[PDB]
Amino acid sequence: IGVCYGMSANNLPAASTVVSMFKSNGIKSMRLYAPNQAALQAVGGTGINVVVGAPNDVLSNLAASPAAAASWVKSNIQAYPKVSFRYVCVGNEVAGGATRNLVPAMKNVHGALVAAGLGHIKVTTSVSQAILGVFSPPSAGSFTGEAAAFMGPVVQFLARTNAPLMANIYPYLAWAYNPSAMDMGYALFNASGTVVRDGAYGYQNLFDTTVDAFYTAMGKHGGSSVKLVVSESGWPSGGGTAATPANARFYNQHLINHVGRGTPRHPGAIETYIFAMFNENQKDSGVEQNWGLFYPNMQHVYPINF
Amino acid sequence: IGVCYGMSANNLPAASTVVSMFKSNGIKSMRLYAPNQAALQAVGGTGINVVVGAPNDVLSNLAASPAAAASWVKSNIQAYPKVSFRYVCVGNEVAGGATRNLVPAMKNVHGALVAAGLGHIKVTTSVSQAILGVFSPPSAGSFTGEAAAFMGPVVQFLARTNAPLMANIYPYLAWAYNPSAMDMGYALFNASGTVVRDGAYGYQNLFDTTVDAFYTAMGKHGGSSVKLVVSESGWPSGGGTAATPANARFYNQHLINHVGRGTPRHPGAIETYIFAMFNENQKDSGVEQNWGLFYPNMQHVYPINF
Ligand SMILES: *[C@@H]1O[C@H](CO)[C@@H](O[C@@H]2O[C@H](CO)[C@@H](O)[C@H](O)[C@H]2NC(C)=O)[C@H](O)[C@H]1NC(C)=O
Ligand SMILES: *[C@@H]1O[C@H](CO)[C@@H](O[C@@H]2O[C@H](CO)[C@@H](O)[C@H](O)[C@H]2NC(C)=O)[C@H](O)[C@H]1NC(C)=O
Repeated sequence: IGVCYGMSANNLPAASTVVSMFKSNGIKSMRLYAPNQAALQAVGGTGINVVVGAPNDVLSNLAASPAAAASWVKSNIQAYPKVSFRYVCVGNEVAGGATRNLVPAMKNVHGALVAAGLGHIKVTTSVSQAILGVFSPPSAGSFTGEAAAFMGPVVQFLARTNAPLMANIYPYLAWAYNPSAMDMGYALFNASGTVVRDGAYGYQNLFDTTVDAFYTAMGKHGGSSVKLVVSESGWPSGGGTAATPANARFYNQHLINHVGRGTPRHPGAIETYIFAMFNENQKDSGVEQNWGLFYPNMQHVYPINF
Repeated sequence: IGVCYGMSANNLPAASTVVSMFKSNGIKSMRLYAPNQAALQAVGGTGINVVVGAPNDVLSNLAASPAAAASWVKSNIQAYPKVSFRYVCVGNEVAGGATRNLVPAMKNVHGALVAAGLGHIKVTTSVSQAILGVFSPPSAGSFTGEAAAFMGPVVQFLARTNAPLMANIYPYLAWAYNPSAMDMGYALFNASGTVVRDGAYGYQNLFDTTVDAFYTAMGKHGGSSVKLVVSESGWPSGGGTAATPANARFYNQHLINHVGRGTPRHPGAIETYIFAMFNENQKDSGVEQNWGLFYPNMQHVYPINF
C-alpha cells in the first residue's frame, strides 16, 4: 500500500523523519504532490517507490514549451538518481480551461523522460471521482459530458503509452453528499447482508462500484487496456458526520486488506495510496484537517497494520 | 428552475406581460409547446432560456422532408436571433404509429440547425412517465414493450448527438392512479425517511425514484451518457383528490428546493420545468384546469419563491 505525503501544514516533522516512519511502518510507496527537494533528497536509496506530481500551476508551462518540460525533468527527476520513481503525475484534479493543457503537458514530459533513458517512469494524471456522470450500476459507468471532452484524449494517450489512469476515490465523500441516499455501511466496507446486483456481478461496497464504474467509462473511449491506480482514498477522523477515529480506522484497515483482492469485474491487486500521512492544519476547517494516519507529533491517530 | 408556458386558454395575459412576470419572479427558463410568434417576439433579448417545441401535428412533415425541416428552422428559429434558444423539443408524448416519425424528424431538424450555424441548440423529444414499465425499484426500471421499440433508436440518436431526453414526471398522477398503492407523503416530498430501499440506495420521494428509474431504462438501451431533463412536473390546486392550494404549494416549493441536489444515484442539479404558468380553462374539466402557479388575472394561486 502507498501513502500520500501531503504538506499543507506548518507543524509537520522533517522529511528524513517522515521517510523513516514510512520504513518502520512498512509503507512501500509514497505520493508527492510536488517535487519537494527535501523529501526527494531524503527518500533516495530507501527502496520506497515514489509518485511525483507536477503541480497544477506549472501545467501551462509544461504544455506550452517542450524545453520547459525537459528542464522540469532534469531538475526534478534526473537530479535524484537514487530515487525509485514509479510515476510522474501531471496535474491533480485539473478543471476548467486548464484541462486543454493536460495532454500536451503529458506528451512533453513523456518525451523528455524517454530521451533521458527514464522511459520506465510512466506519465499520468489524477482525476476526481466527480468526473463520473454515472457510477451506479458499474456496467453503465460513464464520464460526464464536460469530462468526456478532455478524458477521451487523455485515456487514448494512456493507452498508447501503456500508462495507468490515477483516480482519487472517496466512498466517504460520495456518501456524505447525501447521507439519506445510501447506507453508510456500503461506503465503509461494513455492508453485511447487502449485495447490490449488477447483471452477473454482486457488489458489497462503494469502493468496488466506483472502481468498476471508472473501468467501464474508460472502455468507452478506447481505454479497455488502461489500468486504474487509486491515487487517494481515506476516511476523516473528525470534523464531519461519521468522521471519527473508529470509522477512519475501520475504513482504512479494510481498504488495506481489500485492495489485494480487487473488484468483482477486475480481480487482482489494485495499486492504492491512502490519503494521507498527517493531519494538515492549513487545509479547510472540518474534515479536510482530519485525513491523517498520524498526528504531526508522530503519534498514530488510530492503529493500522500496513 | 423553468416554467412551462401553456396556452390552452382564452383569457391569458398578453405574451409581453407574461415575459415580464418571468423576469420579476426570477424564472430563468421557459418551455413553449409551439413556436408561438407573440411569445418568441417578446422573449427576445431578455436572457430567459427557451425550449421551443415542434408540435405533434407537424411531425410527419419534418420526418418526410429535409427541406420542410430547414424551412421550419428558418421561420421559427433563425427568425429570432435575440432569443436564447436552448433546446428544440420535437413532439410531446408522441404515441402510436406517429412514433415512427420521431427519429427521422429529429435528424432532419438537427441537420438544419447545424447547417445554419446553430448546432449548439440541442434537439430532443419529451416522453411521458407512462412509458416506464417498471419504476420501482429504480434498479429495475425499464420501458414498456411497446415503448422500447421506438425508445431504443431515440436514446441512441440522443447519445450520438450529446442531447438529453426530456421526461414529464408527475408523482401526483402516479399516486392518484392508486392511492392505496402508496403513501401520499412519498409523492408530495413529505415522507420522513427511506420509503424504498434499493440495494444500498434509499429513496424517500417518488420524484427521485422515477428519475432514477428513467436513467436505468435509458442505460439498458445504450444511453448511459444521456442526461435527463424534467420537462414537466407539478401538482394541481383543485379539481380532484388531494388537489388543493396547500398541497400544490408544498409540492412545487419542495421541488424547487430539491432539484439542485439531484437523486441518490445521480447527484447534482436536474434541469426542471414546472407545469404550468397559468391555469388553463380550455383543458379538460378537473385537475387539468388547475395546474397553474398563477391565475389568469396574474395573482399567485399560492406563494412561491423561485
Ligand atoms: C458495522 O455494522 C454493524 C451491523 O449493523 C454495526 O453493529 C450494530 O451497531 C448498532 C449501533 O447502534 C447496534 O445497535 C447494533 O446492535 C449492532 N449490530 C450488532 C449485530 O451488534 C457496527 O456498528 C458497524 N461498524 C461500524 C464501524 O460502523
Ligand atoms: C407532512 O407530514 C407531517 C408529519 O407526518 C404532517 O403533520 C402531522 O399531521 C398529523 C395529522 O395526521 C398531526 O396529527 C401531527 O401532529 C402532525 N405532525 C407535525 C409535526 O406537525 C403534515 O400534515 C404533512 N404535511 C402535508 C402537506 O401533508
